[PDB]
Amino acid sequence: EVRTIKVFTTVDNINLHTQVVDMSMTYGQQFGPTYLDGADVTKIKPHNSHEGKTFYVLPNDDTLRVEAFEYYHTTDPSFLGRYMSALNHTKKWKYPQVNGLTSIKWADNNCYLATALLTLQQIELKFNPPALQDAYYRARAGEAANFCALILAYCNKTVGELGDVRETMSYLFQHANLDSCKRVLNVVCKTCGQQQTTLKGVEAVMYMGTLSYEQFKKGVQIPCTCGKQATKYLVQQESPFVMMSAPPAQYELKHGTFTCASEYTGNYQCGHYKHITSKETLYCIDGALLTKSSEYKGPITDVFYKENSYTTTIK
Ligand SMILES: COc1cc(/C=N/NC(N)=S)cc(OC)c1O
Ligand SMILES: [Cl-]
Ligand SMILES: [Zn+2]
Repeated sequence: EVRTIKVFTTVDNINLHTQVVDMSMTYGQQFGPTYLDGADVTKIKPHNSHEGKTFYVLPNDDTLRVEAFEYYHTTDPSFLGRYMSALNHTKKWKYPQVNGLTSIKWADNNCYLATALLTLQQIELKFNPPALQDAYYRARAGEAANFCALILAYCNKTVGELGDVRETMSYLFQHANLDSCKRVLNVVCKTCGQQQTTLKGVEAVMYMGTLSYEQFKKGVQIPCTCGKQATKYLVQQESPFVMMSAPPAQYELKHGTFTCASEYTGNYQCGHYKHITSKETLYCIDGALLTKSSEYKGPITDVFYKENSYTTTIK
């Protein structure tokens, strides 16, 4: 007795492709790797309840390859399976609204993702891949499962792996439209003279070495080939935010002098991030947890500042 059902395959969950599946055969035999809202059904035979449902499949023909690239801006063959494997976990996480922002309840070492997500909602940033546009829209609304699985997929992190907030933001920024952002720096060494530099896109909004925007504007000290220490300062900046980063160090955060920041406690193998946002007062969001204070000291790794246009007074 031959029994079949109609299902739809997809790579982007928007464009659907009609299929008829033989119920005596697994999905894998008919589609290759197959997933149902993140669950791997490759080795599963079709069920009655599957009629009319949508299954993700790996791009196995030209139409799916193009739809997948256009949606995700990647051709990495393992991407889709990594997105699905993550989604199967992020689906089960909780996304409380904490002080008006979508957070994530702690699970599976995801503190780095909560503080990244809380940060995004505080800076002006538009994603390029439609997958991130759509999923970020839902995350802002409270349904962040797909966005978090996508972050994992894009950063090649699996659920449970310890992450780095700076590295994660780097990947997110890579997939954002920062074409307008420009940075000008000058470096003065008393043996080599001076050198000016211009940076664009991601490199225009990220700096590694100091947490303080003001200190960047006045000068910091870096090594030279000559052997002397030079001074680097910020000549001009064009961007809606800047991110300053440093190895974690005790650092004092003053209300109203920054947008938000990330705090890291522990060591390189394992530790814990928390998020500090400056609103009417200082709020610390630790996943689902919230505390407040008027002043804050702690081991800060990243600080985010607002910006529009800045020209250095320094002659
Ligand atoms: C074969 O696996 C994948 C292929 C593509 C895109 N291919 N597009 C081209 N090669 S022109 C995208 C993926 O995830 C979004 C995959 O997992
Ligand atoms: Cl967006
Ligand atoms: Zn020199």
